[PDB]
Amino acid sequence: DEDETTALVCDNGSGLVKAGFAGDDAPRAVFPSIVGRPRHQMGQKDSYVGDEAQSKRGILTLKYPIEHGIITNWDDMEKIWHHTFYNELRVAPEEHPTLLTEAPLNPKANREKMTQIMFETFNVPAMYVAIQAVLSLYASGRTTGIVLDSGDGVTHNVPIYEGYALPHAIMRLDLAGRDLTDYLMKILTERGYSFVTTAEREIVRDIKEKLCYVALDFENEMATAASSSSLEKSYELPDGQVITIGNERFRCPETLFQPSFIGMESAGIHETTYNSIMKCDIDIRKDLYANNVMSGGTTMYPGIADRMQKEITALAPSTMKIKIIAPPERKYSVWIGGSILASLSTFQQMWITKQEYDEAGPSIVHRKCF
Amino acid sequence: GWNAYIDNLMADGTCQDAAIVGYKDSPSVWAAVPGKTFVNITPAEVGVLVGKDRSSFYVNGLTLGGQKCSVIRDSLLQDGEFSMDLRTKSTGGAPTFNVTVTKTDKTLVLLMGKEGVHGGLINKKCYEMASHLRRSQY
Amino acid sequence: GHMSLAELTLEPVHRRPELLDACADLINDQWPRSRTSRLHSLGQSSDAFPLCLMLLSPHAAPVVVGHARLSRVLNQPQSLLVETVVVARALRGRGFGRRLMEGLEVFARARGFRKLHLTTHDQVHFYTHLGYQLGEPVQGLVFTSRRLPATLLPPPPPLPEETQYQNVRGRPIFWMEKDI
Ligand SMILES: CC(=O)SCCNC(=O)CCNC(=O)[C@H](O)C(C)(C)COP(=O)(O)OP(=O)(O)OC[C@H]1O[C@@H](n2cnc3c(N)ncnc32)[C@H](O)[C@@H]1OP(=O)(O)O
Ligand SMILES: Nc1ncnc2c1ncn2[C@@H]1O[C@H](COP(=O)(O)OP(=O)(O)OP(=O)(O)O)[C@@H](O)[C@H]1O
Ligand SMILES: C/C1=C/C(=O)O[C@@H]2C[C@@H](CC[C@H](C)/C=C\CC1)O[C@@](O)([C@@H]1CSC(=O)N1)C2
Ligand SMILES: [Ca+2]
Repeated sequence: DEDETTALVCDNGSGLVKAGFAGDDAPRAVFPSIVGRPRHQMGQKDSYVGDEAQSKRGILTLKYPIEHGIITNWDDMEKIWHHTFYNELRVAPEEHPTLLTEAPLNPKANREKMTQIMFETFNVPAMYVAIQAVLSLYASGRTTGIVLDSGDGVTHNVPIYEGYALPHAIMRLDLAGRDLTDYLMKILTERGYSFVTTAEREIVRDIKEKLCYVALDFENEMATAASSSSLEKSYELPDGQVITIGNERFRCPETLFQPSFIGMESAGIHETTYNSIMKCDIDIRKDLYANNVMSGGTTMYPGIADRMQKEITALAPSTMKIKIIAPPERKYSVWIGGSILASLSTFQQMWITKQEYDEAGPSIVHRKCF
Repeated sequence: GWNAYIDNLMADGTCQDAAIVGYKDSPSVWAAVPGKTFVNITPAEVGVLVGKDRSSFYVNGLTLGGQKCSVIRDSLLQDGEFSMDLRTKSTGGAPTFNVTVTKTDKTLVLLMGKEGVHGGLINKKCYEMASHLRRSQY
Repeated sequence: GHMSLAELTLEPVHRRPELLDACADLINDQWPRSRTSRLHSLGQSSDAFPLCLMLLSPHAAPVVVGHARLSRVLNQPQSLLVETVVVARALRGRGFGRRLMEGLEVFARARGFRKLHLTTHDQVHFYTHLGYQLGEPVQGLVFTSRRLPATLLPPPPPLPEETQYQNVRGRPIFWMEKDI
């Protein structure tokens, strides 16, 4: 008889969707999670989606259907999924088991509506919903540890025991890449420049990704930057204008450790890691300290691993072994973990089938996916 | 009798342990798989499961028939769910297993899957057994 | 009276990728589904199993006569799952299906396998004619990339008064097997 279709894997982020086929080692498609609409003035269509909204962002206002990892606009999110299946992957959703990802502490009603839409609107044969941080851990070749998932809209500390996230100790932080980009725009403007537009915002995002780093000793790096020019780097804008950036390089991602830079009065990611660990079962805490896993684009700053080793070291007992693992592939480790999980021999029993959904209803997601 | 449920839960070969326990007035293990763990649930273990201190066992863990387990999810007293998911704790790399405890009007339904079996499958099975007995005012 | 006369070979898709297109054309003519998926499934073929074998014929290009997919079997090192066995529609009834399955047995046995497994409903007699028997369900192992981790006391009320023999649409299917 015909072989069964390979499962799809769709990691829905606040800024980027990553979609591909279970078993591959990298998504086939990575595109922005946006829907654009005409600013003022048929035009062509009522709305523009993903790669298309990106190419037309000059005449458009952009909406992010996912805010801080949570889906908030369901009609536009539906448009995103349609784009993923038919435009980006070019597959028939009714033919493939579909593995979706969700943010830690995703509200109950949200994952119910996720299951409902996938089954009733896209007619999937079967599906599953996995926590993004858990997939990242699987990608690191592990099933227990604490993950630091910092993307574009949200940062989470997720402690995981034997592949099961421990919600009671998850820690959420509404600070991520997009906020850092905004912060760099702000202080670059304080340096004499003018980055204030959405387009200029994308430009600053590239500046941030290509020249920022985390200082190991912040106050000592500030002194070096005030004493010399060794840390200053330049950046060529698309119009040939050239700007130069100094201590901003490491002031920007320093926000992760000192949210007060952006006016937030909350703990830095090191303090949140520690609190998360301390809310967990005593017997597993040592395994947490030795399996600190980083995922998300915002953890790709040069120097972040060494710095959080240092800070965690200083927060944790004097005998604790602490290890910070930053796979080179962690922009996409959540997706890779989904590929892994959906390819495992143990997963065939885990799918929610069209027939389980007919009998039990959307509530079934709360029983099979955690 | 009640043992006809242990088998009705053991029939699909997905679980290595199962039990029905009374938690009202004075807890007793009504039915369980012989020679396994749940058969030896002590009244103090029940009391912790159904007690009010829904916070300590997160950092202290808990025990079921003496087996150390870690708490993953706790909805055991919240209406509509009445469920609790756990994962056992082992020493020296020995395998661990997923546990689900559901609560009805008078009984605690406990299931421990065998190696590799996902906790969401055990949760579904336990939830369906509990819904059946709630449907029968148990 | 089905004596194939054409010169035929049996080669993995991933060693003749210029024929992958022709193979997808072949299978999707029998089981229509998205061409993106069929091309991907054939693109997973590898020496690590799953691998797709094409029955090919010399003579502009070579013809893709038939195809069968071979996967490894969970907990059964010596078993292979056979799926998606199809001969080109215009070439059925010439013995190419018998040669395809017999070539599968040779290929598998050379590599140390000793049991083939497959599912069918309407073609049960085609397989019994070639020696297959009714067996029990197996779980095939899907493709994982080389680059992935690869490290992973009141009385009781009344009672409520193997989905492996069912397939994608809820039909019953025969599990058949063969020693080789
Ligand atoms: C339906 C399911 O669930 S599993 C189905 C497996 N795959 C398919 O059905 C794809 C569509 N069908 C096909 O591709 C082809 O018909 C095949 C692969 C099944 C057979 O290939 P063909 O070239 O048509 O058959 P072929 O010419 O090789 O005949 C070989 C022998 O098998 C016999 N045979 C062929 N088809 C059948 C059949 N459906 N039932 C019983 N015997 C058959 C022939 O009589 C012949 O006998 P002989 O060689 O001992 O004298
Ligand atoms: N090399 C880099 N250095 C610094 N930041 C980077 C780098 N590459 C990507 N980023 C940042 O990562 C963010 C996107 O990461 P990611 O795709 O993990 O987020 P997401 O999953 O879309 O959103 P969520 O926060 O909901 O997970 C962007 O804000 C971008 O600025
Ligand atoms: C290259 C790239 C990176 C990214 O993370 O894409 C996301 C999604 C994007 C959507 C608008 C942009 C014009 C469209 C595509 C850019 C996609 O918004 C971001 O740029 C946001 C706004 S600024 C920032 O730092 N993150 C990041
Ligand atoms: Ca994410």
